[PDB]
Formats: sequence, C-alpha cells, structure tokens
Amino acid sequence: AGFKAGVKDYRLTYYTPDYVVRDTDILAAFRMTPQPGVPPEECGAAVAAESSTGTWTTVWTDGLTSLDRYKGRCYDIEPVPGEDNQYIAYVAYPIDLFEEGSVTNMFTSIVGNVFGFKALRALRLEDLRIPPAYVKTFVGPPHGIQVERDKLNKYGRGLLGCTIKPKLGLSAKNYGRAVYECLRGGLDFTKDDENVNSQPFMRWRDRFLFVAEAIYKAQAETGEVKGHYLNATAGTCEEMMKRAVCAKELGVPIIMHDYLTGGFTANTSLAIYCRDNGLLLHIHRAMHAVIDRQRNHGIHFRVLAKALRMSGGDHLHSGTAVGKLEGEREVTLSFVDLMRDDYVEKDRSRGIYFTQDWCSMPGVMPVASGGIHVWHMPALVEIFGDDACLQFGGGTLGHPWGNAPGAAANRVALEACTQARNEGRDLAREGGDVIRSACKWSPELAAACEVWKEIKFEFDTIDKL
Amino acid sequence: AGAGFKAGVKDYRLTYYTPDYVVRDTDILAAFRMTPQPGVPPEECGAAVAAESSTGTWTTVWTDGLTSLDRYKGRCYDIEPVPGEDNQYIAYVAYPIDLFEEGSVTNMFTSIVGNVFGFKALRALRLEDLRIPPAYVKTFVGPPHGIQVERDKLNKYGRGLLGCTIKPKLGLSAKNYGRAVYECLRGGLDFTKDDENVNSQPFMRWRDRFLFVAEAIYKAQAETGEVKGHYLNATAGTCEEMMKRAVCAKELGVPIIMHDYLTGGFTANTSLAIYCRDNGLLLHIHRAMHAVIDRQRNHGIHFRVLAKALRMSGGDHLHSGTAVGKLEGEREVTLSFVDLMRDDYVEKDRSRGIYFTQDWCSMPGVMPVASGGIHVWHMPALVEIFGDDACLQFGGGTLGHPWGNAPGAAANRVALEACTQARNEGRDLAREGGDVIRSACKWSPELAAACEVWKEIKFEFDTIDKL
Amino acid sequence: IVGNVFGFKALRALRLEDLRIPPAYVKTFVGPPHGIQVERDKLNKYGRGLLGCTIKPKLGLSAKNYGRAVYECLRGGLDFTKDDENVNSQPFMRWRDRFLFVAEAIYKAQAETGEVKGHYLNATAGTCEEMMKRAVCAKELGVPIIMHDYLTGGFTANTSLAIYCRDNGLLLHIHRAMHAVIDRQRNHGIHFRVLAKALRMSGGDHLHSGTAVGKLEGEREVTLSFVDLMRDDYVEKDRSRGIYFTQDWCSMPGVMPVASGGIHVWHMPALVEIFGDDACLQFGGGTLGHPWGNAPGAAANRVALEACTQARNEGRDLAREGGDVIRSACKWSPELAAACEVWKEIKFEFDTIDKL
Amino acid sequence: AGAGFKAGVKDYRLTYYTPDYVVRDTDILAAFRMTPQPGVPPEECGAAVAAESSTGTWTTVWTDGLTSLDRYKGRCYDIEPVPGEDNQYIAYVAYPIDLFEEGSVTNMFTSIVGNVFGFKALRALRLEDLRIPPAYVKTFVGPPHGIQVERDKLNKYGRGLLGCTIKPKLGLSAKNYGRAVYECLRGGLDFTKDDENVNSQPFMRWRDRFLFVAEAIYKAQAETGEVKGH
Amino acid sequence: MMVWTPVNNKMFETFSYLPPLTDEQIAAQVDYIVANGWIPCLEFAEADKAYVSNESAIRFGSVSCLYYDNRYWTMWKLPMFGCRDPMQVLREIVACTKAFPDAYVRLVAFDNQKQVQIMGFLVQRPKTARDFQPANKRSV
Amino acid sequence: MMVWTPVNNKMFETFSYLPPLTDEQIAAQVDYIVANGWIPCLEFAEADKAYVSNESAIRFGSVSCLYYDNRYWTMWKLPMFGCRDPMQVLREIVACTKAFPDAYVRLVAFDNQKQVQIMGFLVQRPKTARDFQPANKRSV
Ligand SMILES: O=C(O)[C@@](O)(COP(=O)(O)O)[C@H](O)[C@H](O)COP(=O)(O)O
Ligand SMILES: O=C(O)[C@@](O)(COP(=O)(O)O)[C@H](O)[C@H](O)COP(=O)(O)O
Ligand SMILES: O=C(O)[C@@](O)(COP(=O)(O)O)[C@H](O)[C@H](O)COP(=O)(O)O
Ligand SMILES: [Mg+2]
Ligand SMILES: [Mg+2]
Ligand SMILES: [Mg+2]
Ligand SMILES: [Mg+2]
Repeated sequence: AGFKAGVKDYRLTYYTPDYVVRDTDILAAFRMTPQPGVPPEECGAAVAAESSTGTWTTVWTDGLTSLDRYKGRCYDIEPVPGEDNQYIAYVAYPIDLFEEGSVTNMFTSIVGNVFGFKALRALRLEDLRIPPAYVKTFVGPPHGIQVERDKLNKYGRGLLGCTIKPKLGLSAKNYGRAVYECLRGGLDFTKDDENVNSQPFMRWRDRFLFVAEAIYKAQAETGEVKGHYLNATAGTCEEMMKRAVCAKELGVPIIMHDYLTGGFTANTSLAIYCRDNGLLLHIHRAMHAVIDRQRNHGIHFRVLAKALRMSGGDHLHSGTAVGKLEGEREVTLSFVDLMRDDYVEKDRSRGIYFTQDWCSMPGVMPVASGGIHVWHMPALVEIFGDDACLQFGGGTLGHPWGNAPGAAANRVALEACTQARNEGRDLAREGGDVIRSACKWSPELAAACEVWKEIKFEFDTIDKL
Repeated sequence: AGAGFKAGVKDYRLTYYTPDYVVRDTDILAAFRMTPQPGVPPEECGAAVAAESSTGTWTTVWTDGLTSLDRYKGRCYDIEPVPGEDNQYIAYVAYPIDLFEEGSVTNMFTSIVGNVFGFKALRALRLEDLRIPPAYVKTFVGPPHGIQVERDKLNKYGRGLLGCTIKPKLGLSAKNYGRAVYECLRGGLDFTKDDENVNSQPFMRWRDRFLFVAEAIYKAQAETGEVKGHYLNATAGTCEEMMKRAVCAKELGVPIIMHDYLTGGFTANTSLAIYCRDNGLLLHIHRAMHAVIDRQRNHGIHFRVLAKALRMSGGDHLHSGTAVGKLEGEREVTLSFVDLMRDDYVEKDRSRGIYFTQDWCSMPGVMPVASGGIHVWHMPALVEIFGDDACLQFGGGTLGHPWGNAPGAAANRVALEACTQARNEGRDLAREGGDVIRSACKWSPELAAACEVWKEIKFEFDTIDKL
Repeated sequence: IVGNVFGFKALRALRLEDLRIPPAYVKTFVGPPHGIQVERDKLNKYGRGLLGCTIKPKLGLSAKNYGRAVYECLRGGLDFTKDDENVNSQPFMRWRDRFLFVAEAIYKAQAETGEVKGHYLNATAGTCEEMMKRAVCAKELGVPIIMHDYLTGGFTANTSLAIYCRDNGLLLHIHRAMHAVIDRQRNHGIHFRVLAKALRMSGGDHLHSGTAVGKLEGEREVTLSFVDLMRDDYVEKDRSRGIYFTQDWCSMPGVMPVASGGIHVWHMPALVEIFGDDACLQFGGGTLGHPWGNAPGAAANRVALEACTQARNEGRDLAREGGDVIRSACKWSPELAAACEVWKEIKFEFDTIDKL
Repeated sequence: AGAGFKAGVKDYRLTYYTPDYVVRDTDILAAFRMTPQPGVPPEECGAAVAAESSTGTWTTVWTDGLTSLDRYKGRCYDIEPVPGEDNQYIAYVAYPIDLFEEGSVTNMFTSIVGNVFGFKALRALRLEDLRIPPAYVKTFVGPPHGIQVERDKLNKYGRGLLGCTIKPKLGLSAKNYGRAVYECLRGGLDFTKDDENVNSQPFMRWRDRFLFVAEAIYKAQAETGEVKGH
Repeated sequence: MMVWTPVNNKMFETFSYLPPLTDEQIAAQVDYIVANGWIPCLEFAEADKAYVSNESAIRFGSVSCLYYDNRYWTMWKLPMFGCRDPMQVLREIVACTKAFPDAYVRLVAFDNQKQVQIMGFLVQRPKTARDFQPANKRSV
Repeated sequence: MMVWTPVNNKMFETFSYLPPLTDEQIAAQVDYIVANGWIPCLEFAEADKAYVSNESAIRFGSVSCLYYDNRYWTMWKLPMFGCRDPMQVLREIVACTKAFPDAYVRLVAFDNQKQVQIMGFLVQRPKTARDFQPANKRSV
C-alpha cells in the first residue's frame, strides 16, 4: 500500500460500519441532509474525514503516520423516520485528536468546516458523547450547585433572581437603586442584562460600586445573603479580567459572562479566575438561538450546554418552557439533567443520543428566565425542583407597586409552591389552586396575579425532537 | 396628570415601531429577515425584535420613566415584504450609538443577536446586514496591519499570495510537520499553515511544532531568497495559553500567526489582534464554525456580517470562500465579501445582498483567503475573481501532487504566475483561462503532472445560501 | 549519602541508622520557621500539651461539612484540627472552598471559647506553584497554621515552604506520610531518627513522632529519642537509645513532636508521661468517634489532658497512678465518662518490627 | 430505624473488604504484598490497608453518614496467598478516581503509601504495582518531550544514545569539569552529565560549571558536527 | 400601593415570607424529610450569632468573596442518622427549644448523596427579638 | 447525649476545663513552681482586655497571621526572681487580687533556660463576669 495521487471516495477510508467504539472516543451524532445523488455513506464519511484527518484528494503524508490510529470514523448511519432525505450519522473521534481542557479545540474539529460542504444541504450536530477521560482534562465549573448553596447558606427552595430593566439606558446610580429595591423584597439575586457591559450612559466601574452598595444594604436589611451578577463580558480578555478583579476587590459574591458572544477561550479563562478567587460565575447564553433554533441545521443546545459545563460556569440559562422564548418541557428537562447530574442514560425519546458520564464534574445550576411571572411558579417548581434559579425581570420591575413588592410577590409565590409540594400536593394537578390560595393571602402577590392573569406564551414549537 | 407608569403588557409596536423615523448617521442599522408566527403582524414582530435587542422587555417597567426611552430605544423604522415569500419580511432596526461599548464586537453582537432569535413569536430570523457608522468604526483598533502594510513587510507585490494547509489535518508529528512545511515553501509557496484544528495535542505539542516550523521557514527563505511564513495557530483553550503561543512566535522572529475567531471567540480575538499590532505579527483569521451560523437562508447570521465583525475585531487575512471549491459560496456573494473586507467604501446594492452603504473610514483592508478543494485548473477563475489582493491556499492541491510538496508548490506558483502574466497582457481570463493553463501545463512538467491528476475534478452542487 | 549505594550488587541490605550533622553545616540552614517557644508565644498557650484532631472520614467530606466538623471540634476544647494528609484538592472538596469554610470555623470557635484556635490547612500539592498559592491564601485569611507532607511533596518543596512560612509568620505542621515505606524494617532503609533530623534542617514547626501506644508502630524508647532529637539543643551519643552520634543543634529551634494515630482518652496519662507539655496530642477517631459528637469528644480529651497535667504537677506518678487519674476524671466529667466507656477495652499491642 | 451512628471499634473488613466488587475502568488499583501479624486474618489486614489509605480510621465516626462511604471508600476486592510463603498475601485495593487530585503524583502517593506501611497490625508491606487508569493519566502534563521528540530535536536516529557521568563524583573545579566534558563529547559521546550529587558546592559553584560546560558542549559540537549535550 | 418596610423586617430564608408554620405544618415538613430518607438535624444560635456578619474580614487581604461569619450555627446533638420516625424529630425540637429558650433554632435536613442540606426553616426565635414583623405588618 | 453550650461558656486556657482550683490545689501548683526552680509572676487585665481580639488589624496590610491583641496582660510588680518560698507567692496573689478586685488575674511561671512561660492559670475573675459557666452547666 503506497501513495496514489488523486481523488477517491471518502467512504473507502472513513466509513467503517464494523467499528466498535472505544470508551475514550468522543462520539458525535449529526443530523445530515445530503445533496441529491450523494449516498448517505459518502456524506457521513465526508463529515468524518473533514472533521478529523482528511481532505479532498489523497495526500502522501498520510503514510508517515497511522491513519488507522487518528481518523474520525463514521460507524453508523440511520435514516430519520418521516424524512426522505435526513440521516443520523454517528462519528467516533480518537481522544488523541483533542487538546486537553479546550472546548475551543473540540468545536474547531467537530463543527469547524463540515457545515459548509457543498455536498450537504444541511447539517445539525445533535449530541456529543464526552468520555470521562476527556472530561477529566477540564477544570470545569468554578464551584457548582452544592458549593454555591453552601457559600450562600441557601437551602430548601429555588433561588430567585431578576434582570434589571430597561435593558439599556439607566445610570449607574439608578441601576443600584433598582437593585437595592429588588433585593430587599426577597430576591436572592439581581443581574446586569446580557448587553449591559460598559457604555456612555453607564460605565462599568461606576455600576459595580453602586451595585456593591445596594447588595450590602439589602443584605443588612433582610439578614439574607444577596448578590448581583456583575457582567464581566468585554471587548478584550484584559478588560474582562479588570472587571472580575474589581468584583473580587469589592468582596461581592458573583459575576456573569456571555459565553458565546465573549467566546469559549475567554470563558474558560474567566472560570479559572473565578475558581482561584472564590467568585460565582453566572453564564448567559446570548446568541445560542442563532445556532440552536432550527431542526435541520446548527448545533442543538444540549451540546452547547455540555460545552459550557466543560468550559466552566456555576449557572447556565436552560429555558423556561412557559415563557417568551422557545424551549419545550421535555427538552428543557433534558438540559437540566445534562447540566446537573453525574450520569445521564441514553434516551432517544428525550433527544439524548448518548449516555453521558460526568465523572464527578460539578453540576451547573439551571436558570429559568424570560417572560415568566407569578402564575408560572407552580409549573416552574414542578419542572426544576429546588436546584434552579428562577429569574423575573419584567415580572419584578413591572409590578404595579414597584420592585420590593414585586420581589416579595415572587418570593411568596415560590415559597407557597415549595411548601405545598413538601406537604404532598401535586403541583402538576393542584398548582393553580396553590397559586390562587397564595394570591388570596398576600396583597403583594394578589397585585401581581391581577396584572398578569391573562398573559401566556403559546406558539407552535420550531425545535421539535 | 401626564404620562405615568401603567403596569401590564402592551404591544411592542406602540413604542418600537417608528416608520417615520429618520435614521441618524451615527446609528447602527440592522436588516433582519423575519418569519413571524401565524397571527403575529409583521409590525409587531419587527417591534419585538427592536425592543428585545435594545431597551425593552415583555411587560411595562416603571424604571423607563427615570431615563429617556426616546434617546435609547432601538427602532424598527421600515418593513419590506420579501418577493417570492408569503411570510418573510425584511425589518430594519436603528440602534443609537450610545447603546454600544466602544471597541467591543462582543457587545454589539450581544445586543443585536443575543436573545431575539429564540422568541416564540417568530419562526425564523436571519441577520442579513449591519450598517456600522464611522463614529463607531473609529472606536476599534481594527486589523493589526492590513493589506498594504502586509505586502510592504513581506516585500511581495504584483500577484496573489500562495498558501497551503498541511495535511493530514491531525496526526503528524512536529518534525514531520516542519518537513512538510519546508518542502512546500521551498517550491514557491509564500505561506503554509496549521490546520484550524491543529492547536496542541498528544501527537504534536505546540511548542515543538513552532520550533521545527521556524527551522523550516528559515531554511526555505534562505534557499529561495523570498520571504516565507507559516501561520502558527495560537487558538487555545484559554487566553493565557493563546498569549503564550503568540509570545513564542514573537520570540522566534517569525512573521505570522493564526486564530480561529469564532471558536476562540471575539473577546480572545480582539486581545490577540491588539497583541499583534503591538508586536508586529501578522494575524491570519480562520472562520471555523461560520457555516453553523451562516449557511441557511431563513435563519442565522449572513457571513457578510461575520466578515464586518472580524474586520472590526481585527485580522490581517480572512477566509472568503472560493466559489469553485468544495465549500459553498457563490461567485457574486464571494465578491461582496471581498469588497466589504478590502475596500474603504461599499455602496448599497440589493442585487449583491448589500443592504447598507458601508463606510470604513480608513480602517485597514483585510486580505481575503480563498481555500478549500481548489487546484491548478481553478487558477484562472481565482485570479479573475480576486485579482492580486488575495491569498490562494492549496492544501490537498499541494500535498496531493504526485511528485511531492516542492513540485506541488512549483505547479501552483507557475499556474498563478502564468495567469497573472496573461491578465497583465490584456487576456480575458473568463474566456481564455483554459488556454492559459493548458499552455502552462505544456511548458512546466511539475504543472503538467498536477493538471493530469485533477483534470476531471469539479465541485458543482445546488447552492443553499442563495440571495 | 543515600543516592546510589543502597542498590549495589555487592551488598544484600543497607540501612542508614544515624547522621552526625556538625554545627558548621547546621548553621547553613534556615531551619524551622518558628519552633516551640515562638509557637507557644504566638498562640498564648502554656503549661500543657496542645490538643489536635484530624477530621474524618479521611476523604469524601464537602468543604462545608469539613468546616462544620472543625467548628464543633475546636469549640469543645481542642487547640487545633487538621486536614488529613491526603486532603489536598479533589472533586468532592476543592481546596479554596475548604480554606474559606475552615477560616469561618476557626474564627467562630475562637470567639466562642476565648482561646486561640487553628486548623492545619494542607498546602501539599502537585507543583510548587500550587503549593505556594495555597500558602498565600492561608496568609490572606489571617489564619495561624498550614501543613505539608514533607516526604511525598519532597525536601525541595518543603524547604521552600518553610522559608515562605518564616517570611510570612505562618506556623508549619509537618506530616511524615510515606516515612514507614523507608523506616520500618531493621535491615534496610533509613531510620526515622535521620528523617527527623532532616526535617528539622529543612524546616517545620511540628513533626509527627509516633505514639508508642497507638495504631502505628513506634516503641517508647525510640519515640523518646525522636522527641529529644527534635526538641533539644544537644543530644549525647547513647547506643542503648540507638543514638550513634552526639548531635549539637547550635541553637536551631526545636520542633514540636506530634503524637497521633489510634489514641484515645485512656492513653492520656502515658502520653503526658512520655512527652511532657511540649507536644501536640492528636485525636481524630478519638474525637469524631465520641458517641455525643465532636464538641463533647473534644471536651473529653481536654478534661483528660488537664486532669493528667494537674496530677503530674501535684507530684503524682503518672506511670503508676495514671489509671486512677483517668478513672477519677471519668467519674467527674459526663463527656469523659462517655469516651472512657466506648474505648475501655481498646489497645494496640503487637510485636515490634523496628527493634533497636 | 435505618442504619445510624454506632460509636466504637469494629473490624475494618465489615466495610472495606468487598470480594464481590467489580472494578471500574476509572478506579486506581493497587497490589500490596502484605505480611500480617500473627492472629490477624488476611481479610482484616487487607481491609485495614484499604481503609487507612482512603476514608477510614480506627473507630467509627459519625461524619460518615453525611457523605456516601460506598462512593468514596477504598475496597480490598481480592486476596491471593503468595507462592511459598505461609504468611504473605497480595491484597488488591481499588480506589475511586474521585479520591485523587488531578495531575498530582504527590497526592496519589500520600493516600496509597502515606500511613499504611507503619501499622502495628502488619509486619511488612510492599506496594508492587498500580493500575493508573486513562482518565487519571490524562490529568497529567507528563514528560516534557518524550522519545520521538527528543530524537527529532537532537537529529539522532538508528542507534542507542551514549552518555557519561563525569568523575570523580565530587571535587573537580568548574574549569576541570568542562575540560573533561569537552574531551568526552569530542570523542563520540552524545551526552555527558553532572553526577547526581553535583549541585553547587565549595569546590565548584553551579553557575561557573554551567558556563564552562556550555563552552565545552559548543566546542565539541563544532568539532564533530554532531549535536551534543550535557 | 403598599410599601415594603425596611425597618425591623429581618427574614430567615426558606418559608420566612409565609405565615408562621403551625404545629401541623411543621409536622408535615417532618413527614417530607422522613418520606425522602433525609437526615434531620437541629441547629441553634444566640441572637448575636444569628445573622450573617463581616467581622472576621478585618484579618483578611482581598479574599472576602463569599466569606461571611454566622453561617455556621451550633449543632444540637448529632444529625439523626437512620431516623425514620417523625415523632422522634418533633421530640428533639421540644428538647432543643427547652434547653435553649432564648436561642434561634432551625430544623434542617441533609441528603448524603448530593452531600448538601436539602431543606431548612426556623422553628424558634427569642421572645425578646424586635427585629422582625408579623405578616400583616411587612408592608404599610 | 449532652450538648456542649456555645453561650456564655468562655474558657481561660490551662485548667479551665477542671473544677475551680481549691486553695489547696493552688498551693500545690505553687509548690510545683518552686520545686522546679521556675520564676513565679502575676499578671492581670480589666475585663475588656482579657480575651484575644483583632482590633489593631484595621491598621494592617495582609500581615494578621498570628497577630492578636490582648495576649499581653499587665505585670504585677516583677517576676519573683530567686523566690524559693511558696508562701511569698501566695501572699502576692492576695496582694494583687486585693489591689485589683475587678480584674482578671493569672499566675504564671517562667523557665529562663527555655526562655518561655512554663505554666499558667487563672486565679481571679471579676464578680460581674457573666460569660462563663460553672462546671455542671457546661453541657445541657
Ligand atoms: O434579556 C432578557 O430578555 C432577559 O433578561 C429576561 O428578561 P425578562 O425577565 O424581563 O423577560 C433574559 O436575559 C432572557 O430571558 C434570556 O433568555 P434565555 O434564558 O432563554 O437564554
Ligand atoms: O480544513 C480545510 O479543509 C482547509 O485547510 C482546506 O484544505 P484543502 O486545501 O486541502 O482543501 C481550509 O481550512 C478550508 O478551506 C476552510 O474553509 P473556508 O476557507 O471556506 O473557511
Ligand atoms: O491518617 C491518620 O491515620 C491520622 O490522621 C490519625 O487518625 P486518627 O487520629 O483517627 O487515628 C494521622 O495522620 C496518623 O496518625 C499519622 O501517623 P503518624 O503520626 O505515625 O505519622
Ligand atoms: Mg437579559
Ligand atoms: Mg483547514
Ligand atoms: Mg492522617
Ligand atoms: Mg552518578
């Protein structure tokens, strides 16, 4: 076997249906739509080749190494029922292909170029099996759910937060004023909006100082630990770190980062800084729906969530099912389990293509946020249980009596639903009764219930399983 | 009493649909291709996009009264139905310059594309274009050097530059990497490069590669008498690791590094571009992952926006597509990327998918890089599309030559120079290109061997991302 | 001295028994960061042995549970608690989380009792840079003491850490993990007396000495030789004690011996008799195994120690009257009585391998 | 009443001898050659070694109940009597990967060999082997270069490399050290080396040696045309 | 519009925003502990040690992030490992509050699989406390 | 199970966990000082200066390690160098406590060869002190 110049089919090297996957291989499940006339075996092989070791024509240098050892392998292809031209192609990648601890590198191989190939009409990465041997190369989340609860001294219920609004346009002093009023009413956290970084209307360091004053005021007033996710997202790594250092120096508990718009390289650096300095790290998934909305093309959020758990974050937005942004109940639950649990079994009915073993990597707190309000509380508690943060921005700052009553309304709702569950009530069946009873008891909650009673977000789902 | 706080939900269009708004020269403008859910009016959908990418949320908040929503709100100022579509619209949104962090592509994307693509009320959304005004452009450091400076540093004029990705993508040792690099460069290529996914791995650690590659660069440069480089990949898992790799390149005195701007991310990329400016390194940008975002017509972000973003964040080269190679990118769309990345001023032209006039206010131009499944027979088409200010990259097209890398390189170099000469002589490459290559394959044995192996190889498929 | 010669084909076995370190060489070492007198002075603790306790289970506790256990131990009358030698940073408990919760616990117990408290925070790490980061955190928390596993971390790291502790005013507890790999057998290896001298030179404020009576091997007379070699300024040659050379320490500070491992309240008189006041006596299982929990466990140990100390001061012979002293104390203190009952039958009596 | 806290001493084997345990592919495994004291059963000795190198101490502690000993405990899962020895056994112990600090050989040794070799209940103990699973191996940076890279940097292939320790071990001056090095290297050795105990001493300070050795390396390399090192 | 009072309105984490728990309601929470196999425990603190504070930070460099004093309270006896009898828990509540009638007392429970406290609420406050409001006086 | 009280249960280092020392027991400790040739001394402090505190650390950078205020007390007269008469020591205890009836007073002794305090215990607390428990009230 020597060097023969020229083009041959990818399938001769990269389609290996008799391959038995190794427990250290990274596996990918791609939903692929070949161009007409391109056999699925050749398409799957092309995806395997061009995401691992191969190019479009035979190269002599292959002979200096062992393609057998390094090649990506398309090892199974299954037609998708109800589709005439969609297939799931399974690809196995040797662990040697990957830089240790680098989500950036993993994505560069698996999703770097293959989505642009002329020979395919569409491609979606549905799932990735990250083996324990690769998981162990990552620092991972700075703290994780248990440590976070222990540092905050908060147990037995979901956490409550709130994004300050309007998104942009408030001064630093008005930002802290809004924060103090929200926190003092019973919210655990407030947060910078994802796009609040540093701007002409409000420079970051001014915000950080006034927010620190607000946190400490509300904490002293209520006797409960408080925090506000200060946004470290910035134009450069140096600016991001400056922002993290100021948070450290103010003694405040938590910062946030937009991992996709800032990027994985910055995110991983920030997570390492947070581990080393004891800061909690809230992760905002801004831009994810550019990538993860459509069924035929992109990357499913389950992969983006796994990637974040690896790169590092103490919280990650999960979707709400019931709010203004898309994300069906069962898919949301799959995200919750993948981000919190140590071991998640393959379950195709849930969209989980591979068994995922996290080998004791800390769990990430899911965050439910976006167009939620008090009437959603029983459904949210039922979906997430206690280990979640539920965020009410509009649902707090839109309360007719202001932020502190808005916060109290949300806190009473959460506590009433939690108490009812503990007492043995079935929130899926009796949730309406539970919230109604609470609205009849608390004037603050009653005011919220009245304003938002008719408000629902019910649309056809785009990202169906 | 005047206008006070009224709690509750109202239509976004009451505040955010402003069809009589006259855009300001400092506004950032966005053109969104929007597919509303049944029963949602386009005006409401456009208003929702403007609201939730600027100042608004789903219910009225009292804090609006403390500031001036008029001053800060994003504004949907025009909606046009799409010809040939029953439920698609172009919604135009204007954002005041005050909404944006100076010098931060990260911040600009966080607002414009952060949340709105996930709204239940829309079925699909694509960001087609952005108008970046000069007053915002001027806040960016931008490309470390740009085309003119790069040519002047390399002492290379009068033709496209030639490059080549080492293959196999992964699996070569550091020493074999340098061996392949030396053989490629010495045959007539200006550059070689690490594959986008070559960072640091068990089979080859980055610092070993950088050293052997340095030896190869300097060997080939001494042999040929022409300046040589190899794009050493600084892409890494953390900013600290990325910077260590850039520092090593600096300390070896080599000309150029590379970064995967989308998989590494804008925050890291901007930092790296600033480092390259301060230390005199060229920065080649690979667009790995772009097609995840930019392939489909109905949803995502068009590459023209991702290209503008990179010019702002900073890069000396950026992959543009080839038209004729293995990856998708139609000729006219490729030319729009070329002009948007190279030129100082690009006029609105809907026929080209250019929705806004773009003024770069003297920000340096970025060298387009044509790469992916190209070979010698494509040379006339590439020279005709790109002219001289481009890098043409042949990985498989060099390392797949039957006589090895140096003859492969020479074949590509002869083909390029033959087409350039013909162009200069007034020959129409669009019509005479085949003749030019055939004449050159007859003269050069190295080229003849390449011509024979790849004569029948074409990449012709239905285009997904049609204008 | 020990680099290559133990592997020579021409010998069947080789054991380094002793080293005479002359004053002119001793004087080239920074030595212990503080030493016994300075440690007592910083802690404001005089007139009795110090009492400590290793948190258990060895591994598997969360950072918050670690601090919880520490607070409960310290508040009952122990001077110190400690990380187990193998508690460094792990998936179940990362080091910085532990350091913070332990700081909370130390300061809570100190405020509650009015006595200075500490917890030996383990700086032992995979690299010198990681070790130093851990030391720096302890410095920044204002806590009194850290620990290092000198043999598994190694002498180069240990010497660096001791110098850091001198420069920043941290006490340094030294754990001798791995020593028995080297020092157990009579025919081959290096006797602990040499490993102890080496530690005194490299630097440590405390060093484990063995107990005689507990779960790990170390006969009474040999233990006493370690105590004298680590504490005293001058130790005369005495072959009957296994001391092959006169050792002159030329004013190098003394290291506090630490008696640890399978000891409990019934051993208290023997321990006080062996060590006198200048030692730390550590009760891990002997505190966290008390039927009423950590604070009562700590109180039991503190009462036992104080009762034995008082009795000794009064002229009672602990070698002959020790049993009576503990019995009288168990009758007076309910906490001690509960400990006495649980461990009454528990002894560790086996043939000694490392005989002189 | 479920299983609660019972103060006092019980046999280690009740918790730490688990002969039916199926080892996981991520467990660190140890093979210990153990010699128990008379009257100590091998199961109890093996269990004690497992316990005291993982989670256990000599008496029952209440804090076990706050965590999961099943998840964290070391497990003696097999005992083999030794060929020709009445009182020697190989005890096999499995340690969950969670017990170990990533990238730290120091930590791994501290658990596995930290205290157990000193237990009164054993007469002797030898650690014979360790199975380091891939998931733990991958947490280490490992060798700076390794064989292939070394050969490639030195440009040396097709034969063993040749070296030489300078002698006498101690007592040479820096200038005489470099003199000896140059003469060795120039005659065909690839490497010379400092003796293990040559660090910095009154007869030869390290930086003086490093400079003269540099001169010697470069002189021999220029003379022979082969890469040299010391 | 009602105004949430900032004066003497201190809270106590889970369930502090609800009406005070009746004996029946406390009993139901204990049933929930037992039903789920969690480990009940009681903790208590004198008034001066009840709420988070910062005093120890005087000794620190720039390392106060997520450090607070008074998160740890004092354990009543030991966690009730193996307890499957709700009446035993309630009896310990009576015994704890009898021994420390001027202390704050909270009932907590631990999950040993997650290794975290999984529930908790206040069961006693000192009669002398004047820093909290009854439910109907939280807003004015 | 008895619970060790965290409230008003301050201790005083050596011998504080035993029953209060009788006059005979104090005399026996003095005999021990004299028998060993150690140097007796008395020290005293007002209540506010009796227990370790952190207040001076407000003036520091990151150098609080093993710094505490109130470790030093005030010397009564001078150490009794050359004293070999236990009755003289006992008389000074009386004189010191009479002069400062509201102060904490401790008896200490020094070894000039080790150059360290070699023993010490409290001999008086103020009658107004309410921050300590009698032996039978240390657990409940
Ligand atoms: O900007 C916003 O819209 C929010 O602040 C919610 O505001 P409201 O609470 O006022 O709705 C959140 O960032 C989104 O929920 C993020 O979406 P996701 O969680 O899906 O990533
Ligand atoms: O990995 C590859 O496939 C390449 O190295 C080309 O190899 P060949 O030269 O052997 O084809 C380039 O990275 C792609 O061209 C990038 O695509 P684009 O330029 O469209 O971003
Ligand atoms: O790990 C242990 O076993 C200990 O924590 C004691 O625990 P217990 O108090 O529960 O016995 C000590 O590290 C050993 O005593 C060290 O031995 P040595 O002092 O001989 O070096
Ligand atoms: Mg937001
Ligand atoms: Mg490539
Ligand atoms: Mg130990
Ligand atoms: Mg040698």
